[PDB]
Amino acid sequence: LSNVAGVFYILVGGLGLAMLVALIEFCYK
Amino acid sequence: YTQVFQVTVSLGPEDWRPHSWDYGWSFCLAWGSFTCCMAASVTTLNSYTK
Repeated sequence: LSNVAGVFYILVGGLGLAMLVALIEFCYK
Repeated sequence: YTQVFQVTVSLGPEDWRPHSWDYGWSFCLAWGSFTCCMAASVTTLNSYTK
């Protein structure tokens, strides 16, 4: 499993990017 | 922590290396807490659409 679980960090890094882009859309709201 | 428990059993821990590695039992139930977060989330954004 160890070779895969390192890719979770950029996977959750997209999930933080999912939040970071969505919050500034409220500034465009 | 599964990355922990994989690597620590890969050491064969200091004097306790099991022929188990039967995970949980609450960790399979802690998995069920995740989908119970997800089923709670889809219905309250469904109230957001109305």
